Order: sequence, then C-alpha cells, then structure tokens
Amino acid sequence: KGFVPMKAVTYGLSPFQQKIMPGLWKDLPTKIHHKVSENWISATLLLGPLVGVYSYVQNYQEKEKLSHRY
Amino acid sequence: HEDIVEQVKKLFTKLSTDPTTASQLVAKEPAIFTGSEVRMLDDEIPLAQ
Repeated sequence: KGFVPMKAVTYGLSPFQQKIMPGLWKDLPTKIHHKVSENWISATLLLGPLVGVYSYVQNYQEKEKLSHRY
Repeated sequence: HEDIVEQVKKLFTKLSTDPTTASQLVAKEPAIFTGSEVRMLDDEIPLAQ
C-alpha cells in the first residue's frame, strides 16, 4: 500500500540557522523572463480568440447603427 | 616516589622545548555546536540504529 524499499543518504540543517525571508526578492528580473518565454503560447491561446471576437461584434454593431440613421 | 623522580630526571633530558600550551590551541580554534542531521537509509538491513 505504501512501501518502496529504498537506499539514499540525506543531510539537513536546523530552521534557526538559515535566512527565512530574503529568498523572495532575489533575482526577480530573471524569474520574470523565465515564466513569460515559456508560457506565451498558452496565453495566445486564451486571449487570442477573445480579442478577435470582441473586434468582430463592435464592427458589426457600428455598421447596422449607421445604416438605420436618416 | 623519590626513586622514580631521580630516574626520570636523568632519562627525560632530550625532548623538545616549544612553549605552546594546549589552551592556546583550543582558544584560537573553538568548537561550535550545530543542529543538523544525517540519515542513511538501506532497507536491506534488519535492524535500525
């Protein structure tokens, strides 16, 4: 149910020997470039068909509004 | 006691003469405790220690 026989060596430090907070604002320019050069075909597939449909509706409704005016 | 002292006074005559004690060597490199762990997993051994 939960047993896999194994062989490894692990080392570990204490919580009160390390710096807890400063590893968040570490290299935020490098962190941002990694996320957007790897997830730019998943947002071109999420926002793409929505920006292109909203452009069609606003153009359709601006040509039947100027055709009813006398 | 008085017979051993006169033997060592004429047998131990040639050992070195540096004036460094042990306390000057413990104090310039002290020992510091750290909380940490080591775990060695094997699972083919029958008992754990």
